[PDB]
Amino acid sequence: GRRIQGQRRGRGTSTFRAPSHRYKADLEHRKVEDGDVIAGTVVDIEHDPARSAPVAAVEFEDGDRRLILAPEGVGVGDELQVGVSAEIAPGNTLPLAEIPEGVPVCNVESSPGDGGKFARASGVNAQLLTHDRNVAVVKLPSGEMKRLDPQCRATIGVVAGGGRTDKPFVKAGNKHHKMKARGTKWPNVRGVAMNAVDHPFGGGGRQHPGKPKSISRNAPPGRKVGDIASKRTGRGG
RNA sequence: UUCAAGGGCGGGGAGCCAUGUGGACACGACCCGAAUCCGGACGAUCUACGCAUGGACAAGAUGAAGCGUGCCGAAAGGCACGUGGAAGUCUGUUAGAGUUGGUGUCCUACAAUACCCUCUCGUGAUCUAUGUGUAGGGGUGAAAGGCCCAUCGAGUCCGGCAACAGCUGGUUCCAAUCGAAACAUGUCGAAGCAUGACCUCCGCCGAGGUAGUCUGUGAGGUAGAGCGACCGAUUGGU
RNA sequence: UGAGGCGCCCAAAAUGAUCGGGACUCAAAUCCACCACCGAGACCUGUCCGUACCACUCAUACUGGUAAUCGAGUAGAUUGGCGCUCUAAUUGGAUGGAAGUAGGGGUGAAAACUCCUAUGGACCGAUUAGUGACGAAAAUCCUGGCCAUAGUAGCAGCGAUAGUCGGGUGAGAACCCCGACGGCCUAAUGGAUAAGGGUUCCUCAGCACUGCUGAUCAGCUGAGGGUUAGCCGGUCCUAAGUCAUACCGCAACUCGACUAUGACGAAAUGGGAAACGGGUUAAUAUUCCCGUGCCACUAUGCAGUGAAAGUUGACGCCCUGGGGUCGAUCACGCUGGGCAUCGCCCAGUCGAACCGUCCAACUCCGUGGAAGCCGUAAUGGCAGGAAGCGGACGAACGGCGGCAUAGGGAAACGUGAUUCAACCUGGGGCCCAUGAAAAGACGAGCAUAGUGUCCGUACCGAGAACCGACACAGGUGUCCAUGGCGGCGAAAGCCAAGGCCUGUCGGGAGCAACCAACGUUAGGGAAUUCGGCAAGUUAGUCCCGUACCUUCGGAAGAAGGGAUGCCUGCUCCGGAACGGAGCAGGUCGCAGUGACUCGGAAGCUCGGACUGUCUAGUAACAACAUAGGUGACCGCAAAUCCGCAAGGACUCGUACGGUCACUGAAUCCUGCCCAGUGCAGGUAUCUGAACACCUCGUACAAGAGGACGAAGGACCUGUCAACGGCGGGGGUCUUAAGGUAGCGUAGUACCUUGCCGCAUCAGUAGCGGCUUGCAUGAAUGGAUUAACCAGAGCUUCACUGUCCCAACGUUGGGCCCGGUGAACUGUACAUUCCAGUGCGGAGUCUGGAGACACCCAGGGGGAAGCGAAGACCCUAUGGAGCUUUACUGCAGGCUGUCGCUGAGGACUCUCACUCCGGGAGGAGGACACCGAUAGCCGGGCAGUUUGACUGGGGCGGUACGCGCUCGAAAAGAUAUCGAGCGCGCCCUAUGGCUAUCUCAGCCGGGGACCCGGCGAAGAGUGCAAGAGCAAAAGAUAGCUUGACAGUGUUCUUCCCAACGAGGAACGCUGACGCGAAAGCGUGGUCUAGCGAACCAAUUAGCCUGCUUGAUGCGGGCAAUUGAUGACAGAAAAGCUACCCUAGGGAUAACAGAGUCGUCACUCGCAAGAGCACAUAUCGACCGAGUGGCUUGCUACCUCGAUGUCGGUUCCCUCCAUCCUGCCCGUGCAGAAGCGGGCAAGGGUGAGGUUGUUCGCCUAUUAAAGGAGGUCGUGAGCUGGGUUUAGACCGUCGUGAGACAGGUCGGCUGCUAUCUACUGGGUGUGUAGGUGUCUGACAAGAACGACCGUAUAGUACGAGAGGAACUACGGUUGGUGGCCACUGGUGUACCGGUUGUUCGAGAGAGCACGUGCCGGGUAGCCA
Ligand SMILES: NC[C@H](Cl)[C@@H](O)c1cnc(N)[nH]1
Ligand SMILES: [Cl-]
Ligand SMILES: [Cl-]
Ligand SMILES: [Cl-]
Ligand SMILES: [Cl-]
Ligand SMILES: [K+]
Ligand SMILES: [Mg+2]
Ligand SMILES: [Mg+2]
Ligand SMILES: [Mg+2]
Ligand SMILES: [Mg+2]
Ligand SMILES: [Mg+2]
Ligand SMILES: [Mg+2]
Ligand SMILES: [Mg+2]
Ligand SMILES: [Mg+2]
Ligand SMILES: [Mg+2]
Ligand SMILES: [Mg+2]
Ligand SMILES: [Mg+2]
Ligand SMILES: [Mg+2]
Ligand SMILES: [Mg+2]
Ligand SMILES: [Mg+2]
Ligand SMILES: [Mg+2]
Ligand SMILES: [Mg+2]
Ligand SMILES: [Mg+2]
Ligand SMILES: [Mg+2]
Ligand SMILES: [Mg+2]
Ligand SMILES: [Mg+2]
Ligand SMILES: [Mg+2]
Ligand SMILES: [Mg+2]
Ligand SMILES: [Mg+2]
Ligand SMILES: [Mg+2]
Ligand SMILES: [Mg+2]
Ligand SMILES: [Mg+2]
Ligand SMILES: [Mg+2]
Ligand SMILES: [Mg+2]
Ligand SMILES: [Mg+2]
Ligand SMILES: [Mg+2]
Ligand SMILES: [Mg+2]
Ligand SMILES: [Mg+2]
Ligand SMILES: [Mg+2]
Ligand SMILES: [Mg+2]
Ligand SMILES: [Mg+2]
Ligand SMILES: [Mg+2]
Ligand SMILES: [Mg+2]
Ligand SMILES: [Mg+2]
Ligand SMILES: [Mg+2]
Ligand SMILES: [Mg+2]
Ligand SMILES: [Mg+2]
Ligand SMILES: [Mg+2]
Ligand SMILES: [Mg+2]
Ligand SMILES: [Mg+2]
Ligand SMILES: [Mg+2]
Ligand SMILES: [Mg+2]
Ligand SMILES: [Mg+2]
Ligand SMILES: [Mg+2]
Ligand SMILES: [Mg+2]
Ligand SMILES: [Mg+2]
Ligand SMILES: [Mg+2]
Ligand SMILES: [Mg+2]
Ligand SMILES: [Mg+2]
Ligand SMILES: [Mg+2]
Ligand SMILES: [Mg+2]
Ligand SMILES: [Mg+2]
Ligand SMILES: [Mg+2]
Ligand SMILES: [Mg+2]
Ligand SMILES: [Mg+2]
Ligand SMILES: [Mg+2]
Ligand SMILES: [Mg+2]
Ligand SMILES: [Mg+2]
Ligand SMILES: [Mg+2]
Ligand SMILES: [Mg+2]
Ligand SMILES: [Mg+2]
Ligand SMILES: [Mg+2]
Ligand SMILES: [Mg+2]
Ligand SMILES: [Mg+2]
Ligand SMILES: [Mg+2]
Ligand SMILES: [Mg+2]
Ligand SMILES: [Mg+2]
Ligand code: NA
Ligand code: NA
Ligand code: NA
Ligand code: NA
Ligand code: NA
Ligand code: NA
Ligand code: NA
Ligand code: NA
Ligand code: NA
Ligand code: NA
Ligand code: NA
Ligand code: NA
Ligand code: NA
Ligand code: NA
Ligand code: NA
Ligand code: NA
Ligand code: NA
Ligand code: NA
Ligand code: NA
Ligand code: NA
Ligand code: NA
Ligand code: NA
Ligand code: NA
Ligand code: NA
Ligand code: NA
Ligand code: NA
Ligand code: NA
Ligand code: NA
Ligand code: NA
Ligand code: NA
Ligand code: NA
Ligand code: NA
Ligand code: NA
Repeated sequence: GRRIQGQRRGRGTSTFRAPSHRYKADLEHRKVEDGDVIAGTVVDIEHDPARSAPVAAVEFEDGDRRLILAPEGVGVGDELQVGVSAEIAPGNTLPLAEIPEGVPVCNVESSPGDGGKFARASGVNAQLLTHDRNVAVVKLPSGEMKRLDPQCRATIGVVAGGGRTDKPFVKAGNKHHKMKARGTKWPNVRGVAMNAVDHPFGGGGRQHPGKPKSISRNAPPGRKVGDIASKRTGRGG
């Protein structure tokens, strides 16, 4: 047979890459010596081509000009602060330790100082639940309880652009334009619509998969397709 | 080998070398003949998909939201007219792109995919130039096994290479003698082999031989016949 | 009355009859005898040759002899010889002419040798012994040359049909030049360029080459010449991205990812310092020249201390206002031209870069002070301050002044305006889409001077300069989109400017047939056809008006109805237009969107929701995509994926993510099943590898066992919007459940043209209903559904040459002439036709018939025409792509163990190692990673296998190893998918010996038992069948283990006749059993019951292992057991319609051929019925046949191809006759029939469903017969069906994929050499002429059929009803001819009229070969 589409992807050819050269900024938390004296003013609100959501242009006291993962409720003129003794309001960034429980937070770090990893897409937010000297339980948007280092910095508020998924693309053209700004090959041809040579589900005189769709985790690339290690399938039960 | 017996192999000196020649096996193996498989290279001037930077789309039609004015109403709002100018929107040989029917013309062509009429799209998932990326069990693919320079169910070039075939074709001077087998046994064997039958040639042996007939001593159950002779069929009558 | 001979009836086939033909009758037939002849290479005979043998001989040299008992031959074995090359030895020829070549003479059976003449002009032989790239008719053989083809095809076809008359030059002119007339091109056939080409550019001189003809011309040939830059490009900058170096990897590199650095990366078309005007050359030109201007740098001088913040470069899509130049147009003036019925029409009326100046818009400031005003095309603005007023900043490639008594013009050398490309400047809207960067510039003055190198620059830029082998009808980017009329228009049509007559061969025929494009056709109007394919109809604009349905958008231009020009005078909107909307009156035509441009409309059903995608080159579709729905994986040191590694994509991303899949808009919905399979989770117990550990073993080791036990598995649970399933039976069973909503004869329904209805004259169609559904059904998605569609089917109106049924015309060919000039094809011969024969499909064989030769044109009957080593089918121990629970392996994932790896069966720590963090430092941490190994999963990938037999192959079967009877032809041998049927064991006795004994069955006496008799065998003997057996081979009893060990002979296996294992018969040696003994026992009475090498285990003795001894553990001689049943032994599954190759007519489909069971038809007998009556009519059983249409069988012909079914068109035939003519019978009154005979002249038609043939149906008819010609007819047509590649549905399958199921789409090559015929000529023969005839023969259907009237309301008949002979009139079909008449044509002609151009008028051109409309002569036609 020939290599399946999932294998072509790995090669990182043009068709599969993201238009990085068009992307604006690698939104990461600032590196403050300590103290927390660092603050800045929201100079503008831009569209982030990589996340289909707003990103705030900020200018810091030390001259530094950098874009940022803007949560909802931030506008031009607003003063944002970053540091251990930063104020407890939307747009400000401080370790989960200095953050009062029950307060929605976004752009949470995994390892303190990594710049933020969790909850960064439109509308989402984590949820600081439990405190400690060692751990700070945070409920990620997927609903998982993530035990974290209290030193992990995070931003107060829900990520801006909420509700994006509510309106349907309606037409292929709209999907086309979105897809064109991501690292994804689109449209999608169904495996069952290909030839035996092209995909494990290909072939036949009619369209249906050969074997059952649920594939073992141990399956090799070229075969791992369909329902990957499904714990169950369907809706009933 | 063997208590034993019986068997196997060997034994009363002919070889070695050379030259010519018959035949066998390995090798290209009398010659040509095809689809492969493998290696290293050369191709994205075609084309597929992506990217960068540019360019293109007469004219008309329909008239979304929003806004306005007016009437009605306590309000909510509603109705009318106007404004507005949305759309993978419509008409359109604008440019440009595509390719449905004619199964027309052509079919040693104008052309190794052409001509004419017809037909579809024509502000978008649009078309297009140039630059640029992806390379061969690998790309690319809105998927047809499509496309990757007239080459694709695995490109092209050279090499491995004089690939192998039990399959088709061909294998060049004269004469004299003998003269088949198209069968048997085994065979992944039945389009092939080996071993026999049969053809030929050579050396050896040394007096018989037997294609015909008659007679003698034997073998035999086919034709025919018959079945109160077995066997099994198969009519009727007192 | 019996028998015999010969004949007769029975007796039907397709191009032209036959005994080979003629033809034959007291035979030239037949039968019985006879006589004589002809007739082979046989037989006889003369001579010769070869071969064999004999005598003589050294001899195979001579000579003599023998052959009645020698003389054919494919494959093949054997042997003597001819010829070629070069070597050697011996020996010769040649300039007094070698070799070769051409023609000719002689020898040899022959290969071949040799001579003569001519040519040639320098080499050439012989004998012997050697040598070898040593002998050709063939291979779709190779290379070269050449003939026919043939003076043939092409040099016509394209919406660009282009020329003509004069003249010039010249040896020569249709096409080279000049003038005129006439045309063509308008986003191109014009102008400027990119790539690419590369000198093609210009000049001179030429024509051997090239140029579709010619050429004096040329992109050709030769020689010269030609490209000038500070201000156009490059150059510089950076883009997607590329490379180089370092680092790292790799066995290694010219390899490889990341991270650094550097460099590269844009000539039309990214960014960017600066040039305009005129002039000039044969050829350059923002480059040269004249004039004027500008930029950068540097130097000097003055100014300036500012100088880096910021601005710029610098940016998406849609709508839109304002500013505004060119252009165009309008008014008017001037200059020049044109026209001449008028007073119109055309051209010009010029003038840059640059310098200076002006400024709308936006932004802002002051003033002011709106509580409702301001403002816009629109949105909008405001007490947070609206209008107004003043002001700051601030635009054009624009205005204005200079530039400029510069330039340019023959001259005048204008002025206003409107609409306004360019250019400038604003406002609004959209994004699940956010629309480069860097260099540079600005910021930041002025004078004067100096410098400004290097590379490109010609020309083409395309129906001749590029790519496509070509001067190729193809392909190929940019700018000119503002030239006039027209009109909505960058549309058509017409015309400027500019270009061209080079989409480059001509001349001639009223110019025939035929073909390509096309115009028009009366009446009818889809009757055509698979199907309205093709064509046609409709059309522009305004007014009125508009259904079902609908997702409320749409449907919709629904449909339907009306209007439409010109002229005169006006109104309204607007600032106005040379803008738009209307009014009144007048008025012409057949026609006013007058041409051109320019929808045909309506309805039902199927499918996919829609726009979109696709098989470059037969599929555009229902297929892919899509939004939408759904499930799965993953918290990022992730899931998924790429790399060998170093590393990488996703990712400048983070669950509202992105990966992996299914379904495929909206709406209503989406049932039941977890047994199998998959995936996932759990798990007491069971199973589960290696290391380590324990035991045995070994002075060690191999090795054997044990304990512990991971993932995995067993087991359990979860899960179907996972793969998939949703029946049989009865009022449960397989295997989990047992089909719910819906839909249903479906693109799924075999039966099937289902039934009913609608519709039609008629409807395998279509729609609706029913529906038991061969074999519908829910995200393998079910149902429904508006809109959409080059998608499939059907209906109606309209339309029409699709048809009835064809005609005429137009243009280009075609035909003739000049010039140019191929190809395909060719074993040979060839004037054939009818029959026959033959490998069964002959121009060539056989018999006849016909046939004088050559040539022109034609349409293609035949050469199983030409073209392609058949795609179909089978075969090959062929190939490839694909699949899987085929075989074997390889990646990869999971898991244990070892190493890295450290301190203190569960736990702490830090110090390696990893990651985060700039770092301090944090997280993690002996784990992870990495290296190694083990177990599991593992078509992700690789190599392969997947047998043979066979009335082809497959399915089935096994005639694949064995035994018996028969087949089998009285020895032996003997085939078939031949007939009957068996064996793959069983038995410790069912073996062995001995003793005693005789059985089946029947009878008689007291189905057990006892007694007698008859009883050669029918019993019994393990199991087929055949055979053997009676004091036994059977029965009973007793005893016994010979079913023993060893080694042979012979036969068999395998006749003859080689071959293994196996088997048997018969010995010997040893040991035994039984018997008095002879003797019997080498298993079972005989013929079936069986298996090699390698390896293991097993039995007993011995041989043996590398200097040597001991021990362990090995190697071996002999034999037993373990299986290969495909049974003389491989370890082994499938699909291909995506296919590929080698071959086969060794083998299937189609056609032919044989057969004829089948089928069609007939006959013999005649039961029976027909009210009686076999035979008017019907007709069984049985029996005998004919045909070659069906079907089947066979495997002869072709696989280096004989093109399919159906249809069509055109021709001939058969008769078994449907009609028509003439007859016979009748259950014949008549009329109408029924049955039969002769008879093939003619006729046998039109339509509805269906691809159909067939068949069903309708209405007409005299009747609407059947069949043959390769199931006649594809070098004739068509292409609906079968049967390629795409796709769907049902069924089947794990799957690829399949189907003798359905469905949508899906290509039709060739220039005719021969032959054949239709027609036309030229010659020869008969043997200079003119005119007229004859008639051997040949062709015809030239005529076939019907209706009507009189006969006649007659004959006949109760009546109803109702004939004929004959005579007439017409119709239909066929045929031949003709055009007065009717009709068509009529691009002859005349008129009307639209647009445009020539100024108007007059008169004309174009609008495709007439713009359109109306009329239409001749001719040709129906
Ligand atoms: N294939 C098995 C062989 Cl032929 C075996 O039977 C045998 C017999 N003789 C042999 N030499 N080999
Ligand atoms: Cl998305
Ligand atoms: Cl000889
Ligand atoms: Cl240039
Ligand atoms: Cl505005
Ligand atoms: K064939
Ligand atoms: Mg990031
Ligand atoms: Mg992309
Ligand atoms: Mg899809
Ligand atoms: Mg497919
Ligand atoms: Mg596969
Ligand atoms: Mg499907
Ligand atoms: Mg499916
Ligand atoms: Mg390219
Ligand atoms: Mg409007
Ligand atoms: Mg559109
Ligand atoms: Mg259109
Ligand atoms: Mg490109
Ligand atoms: Mg396919
Ligand atoms: Mg010979
Ligand atoms: Mg001889
Ligand atoms: Mg007999
Ligand atoms: Mg002979
Ligand atoms: Mg000599
Ligand atoms: Mg030969
Ligand atoms: Mg010819
Ligand atoms: Mg013309
Ligand atoms: Mg030159
Ligand atoms: Mg020239
Ligand atoms: Mg000249
Ligand atoms: Mg550069
Ligand atoms: Mg540029
Ligand atoms: Mg020039
Ligand atoms: Mg030039
Ligand atoms: Mg030309
Ligand atoms: Mg007509
Ligand atoms: Mg019809
Ligand atoms: Mg018909
Ligand atoms: Mg049509
Ligand atoms: Mg007005
Ligand atoms: Mg249907
Ligand atoms: Mg569609
Ligand atoms: Mg195609
Ligand atoms: Mg299409
Ligand atoms: Mg097509
Ligand atoms: Mg689909
Ligand atoms: Mg989806
Ligand atoms: Mg989805
Ligand atoms: Mg029906
Ligand atoms: Mg379901
Ligand atoms: Mg072949
Ligand atoms: Mg096949
Ligand atoms: Mg294969
Ligand atoms: Mg790191
Ligand atoms: Mg495989
Ligand atoms: Mg191999
Ligand atoms: Mg076979
Ligand atoms: Mg015998
Ligand atoms: Mg015996
Ligand atoms: Mg073995
Ligand atoms: Mg054993
Ligand atoms: Mg065998
Ligand atoms: Mg055998
Ligand atoms: Mg083949
Ligand atoms: Mg045959
Ligand atoms: Mg033929
Ligand atoms: Mg007759
Ligand atoms: Mg006749
Ligand atoms: Mg036929
Ligand atoms: Mg016929
Ligand atoms: Mg034919
Ligand atoms: Mg044909
Ligand atoms: Mg032809
Ligand atoms: Mg067809
Ligand atoms: Mg069809
Ligand atoms: Mg079809
Ligand atoms: Mg004309
Ligand atoms: Na499939
Ligand atoms: Na191979
Ligand atoms: Na390319
Ligand atoms: Na509105
Ligand atoms: Na076309
Ligand atoms: Na390859
Ligand atoms: Na090779
Ligand atoms: Na081979
Ligand atoms: Na044979
Ligand atoms: Na054989
Ligand atoms: Na063979
Ligand atoms: Na004798
Ligand atoms: Na007999
Ligand atoms: Na011979
Ligand atoms: Na105009
Ligand atoms: Na010419
Ligand atoms: Na569209
Ligand atoms: Na289950
Ligand atoms: Na299950
Ligand atoms: Na089902
Ligand atoms: Na479409
Ligand atoms: Na016509
Ligand atoms: Na012909
Ligand atoms: Na293949
Ligand atoms: Na096999
Ligand atoms: Na034997
Ligand atoms: Na017959
Ligand atoms: Na042939
Ligand atoms: Na036909
Ligand atoms: Na007749
Ligand atoms: Na035929
Ligand atoms: Na046909
Ligand atoms: Na054809």
